Amino acid sequence: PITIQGKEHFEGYGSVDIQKKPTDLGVSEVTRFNVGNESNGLIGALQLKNKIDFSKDFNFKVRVANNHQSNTTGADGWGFLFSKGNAEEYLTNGGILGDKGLVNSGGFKIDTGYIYTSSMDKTEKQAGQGYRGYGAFVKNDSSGNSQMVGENIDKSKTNFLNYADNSTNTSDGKFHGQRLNDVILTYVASTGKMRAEYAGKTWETSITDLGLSKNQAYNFLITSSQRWGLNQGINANGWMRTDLKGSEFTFTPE
Ligand SMILES: [Ca+2]
Repeated sequence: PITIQGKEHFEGYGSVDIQKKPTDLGVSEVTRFNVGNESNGLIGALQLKNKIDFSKDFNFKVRVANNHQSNTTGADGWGFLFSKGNAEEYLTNGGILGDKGLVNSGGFKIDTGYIYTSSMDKTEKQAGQGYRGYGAFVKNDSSGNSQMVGENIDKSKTNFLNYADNSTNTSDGKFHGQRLNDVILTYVASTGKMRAEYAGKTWETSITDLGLSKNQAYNFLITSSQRWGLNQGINANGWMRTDLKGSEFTFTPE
């Protein structure tokens, strides 16, 4: 097993860049998704240069900050995606932040954007004026169709979370999604179980329910998008930012 930190372990694809000295995040630089403007939205990915050996454990701690933006014009969310496919395929097919994407792939999403035609968004009651979002494990089948899998393991069994707020006390010690916060993703290869922790909540699934297998090696993609595939343009800042310097990724490469 290795442990790595830093953006140089990833190859960037699509609508992604580096933001130097963000005045609102408290870090000296940050990787920034959803920059620019296109008529069918924005889509971007960072692909880990090594593949992950799924016969061995992994633990990821990813520091992410969500856009402080309406969920009808802001970013679609974060998708932490495992696939035999690659980032260039993701850029034209989608990942796990919508209704369809890269086939036979799966991972965990932090959903920050309301796609009013999507069944998963409707059942999660994402429509509203607040910063309404939700977390979930998602699997794409052999035709690429996305389905929620696993479940939330808090008492609520609910997926809902506020992905940003209007607090003037962001350093009070509590969760404020527009600042940098830990996404923890843990996998125990012996048992097949994958767990995600974010915003004080916890989810769990098996890699079997994600459509993945133990005796394989997968590409790992940190992905985001903004209104991608919806033919609605880009009409607000939807920056989604991750501090890869302060993140850590432990896994067995393959
Ligand atoms: Ca959504």
